[PDB]
Amino acid sequence: MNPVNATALYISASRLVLNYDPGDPKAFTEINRLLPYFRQSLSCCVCGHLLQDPIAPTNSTCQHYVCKTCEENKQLSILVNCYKKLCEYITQTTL
Amino acid sequence: MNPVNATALYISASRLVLNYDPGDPKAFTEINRLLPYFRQSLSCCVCGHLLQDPIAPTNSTCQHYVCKTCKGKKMMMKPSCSWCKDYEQFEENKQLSILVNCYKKLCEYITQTTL
Amino acid sequence: GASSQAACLKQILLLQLDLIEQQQQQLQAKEKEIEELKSERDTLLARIERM
Amino acid sequence: GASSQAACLKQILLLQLDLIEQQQQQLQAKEKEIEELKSERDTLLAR
Ligand SMILES: [Zn+2]
Ligand SMILES: [Zn+2]
Ligand SMILES: [Zn+2]
Ligand SMILES: [Zn+2]
Repeated sequence: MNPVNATALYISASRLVLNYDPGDPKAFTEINRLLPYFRQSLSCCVCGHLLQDPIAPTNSTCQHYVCKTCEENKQLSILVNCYKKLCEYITQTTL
Repeated sequence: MNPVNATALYISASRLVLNYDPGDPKAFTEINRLLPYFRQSLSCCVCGHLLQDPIAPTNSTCQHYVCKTCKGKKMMMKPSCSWCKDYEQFEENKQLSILVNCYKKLCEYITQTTL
Repeated sequence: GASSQAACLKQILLLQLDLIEQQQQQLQAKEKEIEELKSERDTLLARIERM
Repeated sequence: GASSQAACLKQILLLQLDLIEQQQQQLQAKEKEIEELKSERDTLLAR
């Protein structure tokens, strides 16, 4: 079972950062509003922190994901890495 | 029906182009040899041109595509494919359009890294 | 130089994003068709029960 | 400066590439799950 919330939020966030329009005085606050929700979508249901080694149910669409330390889902892993690199690029450039 | 070959080849080509090592005497030839098949997967069967308004068969998974302005015309490969006969069967394919644009931008990058 | 290259990477990146999106929509379609076929299958099973 | 941005964008591009690949393989798996329930449903209709 793939994660819809996570991928959707990654698309929104990446689209927001990479299309940052220098001229829209409202863009930065938008990115700032969307970023914590994207962060929430990839967090561990035990830790609270960002998923270390994601594991997901296959029978439902629970949207509930836990660490291996706490059925491995590759999409969730790639998305965690995506979050990390997007954060890295956000830190590197100024919006 | 989505383009399976086209996405596979896009992944291969993009991975080879993005990990490009000029210190590797083998990488350049690998890219040059994988690359004509990737353009083929996004070529039109009437034109030979890059798929303009991609219309992809839902009829089968033979994966032969034509432009929207190329409906009803004879396909290029002979002997002709048996599955793509029905021209009333294909619909517009969004994934293909995205992949065509991907190819064009990828080439735009390749000409820059070569020169 | 690096401006045209990075500005090229940004565009190919956004395009890749659009692809990921369209694939997600396809996956959702597959999920709905599978679940529909599954409930339909389960109700077609009850046909054996009425012998 | 812009070369750090480029070196980063390359990496995120590769990452998205991996994501696209996984989604492809999953779409294929679900295609198999459909074809199976389709053949199964058909043979059950025949029965
Ligand atoms: Zn945890
Ligand atoms: Zn749950
Ligand atoms: Zn054509
Ligand atoms: Zn054909």
